[PDB]
Amino acid sequence: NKKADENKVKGEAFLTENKNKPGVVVLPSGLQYKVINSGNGVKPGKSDTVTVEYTGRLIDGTVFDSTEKTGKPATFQVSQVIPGWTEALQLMPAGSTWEIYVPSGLAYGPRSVGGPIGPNETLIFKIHLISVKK
Ligand SMILES: O=C1[C@@H]2CCC[C@H]([C@@H](CO)CN1Cc1ccccn1)N2S(=O)(=O)c1cc(Cl)cc(Cl)c1
Ligand code: NA
Ligand code: NA
Ligand code: NA
Repeated sequence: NKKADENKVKGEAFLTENKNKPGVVVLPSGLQYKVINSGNGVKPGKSDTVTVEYTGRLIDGTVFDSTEKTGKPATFQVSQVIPGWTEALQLMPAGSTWEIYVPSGLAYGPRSVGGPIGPNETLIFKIHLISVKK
């Protein structure tokens, strides 16, 4: 499928370029992140709930979801989101804003038929962790 190949090529090229940039931390899983603003709060565990502000975009800059201008943050259980978020959240002190770069395998994978997120899409998120509930 043409889109699956295109998205894989673009994502791999992005991650390969981004890993060299100052402030980009590359984890063993392949998840990448960059600290935008450091917070001093607790880090959530895998069973915790979090309140967050966030924006998700594709490599070409297209925003596909955001809490911005909605008037409310979003709430998630740490383990009930995509793996890249589950992993990233557990490293984030409350109060922090990070940009995370999620390889498609830690997001929706290669059979993501279509919709907002098609196959082999590497996803980029700005995540402001507001609070953690144990
Ligand atoms: O795991 C998630 C991730 C990470 C947390 C923020 C959002 C939530 C918004 O509810 C969606 N999920 C879980 C989810 C639930 C149902 C279907 C697909 N993904 N997403 S997302 O990647 O921005 C996203 C947002 C939207 Cl509108 C559609 C999709 Cl398919 C994915
Ligand atoms: Na693409
Ligand atoms: Na707002
Ligand atoms: Na912050």
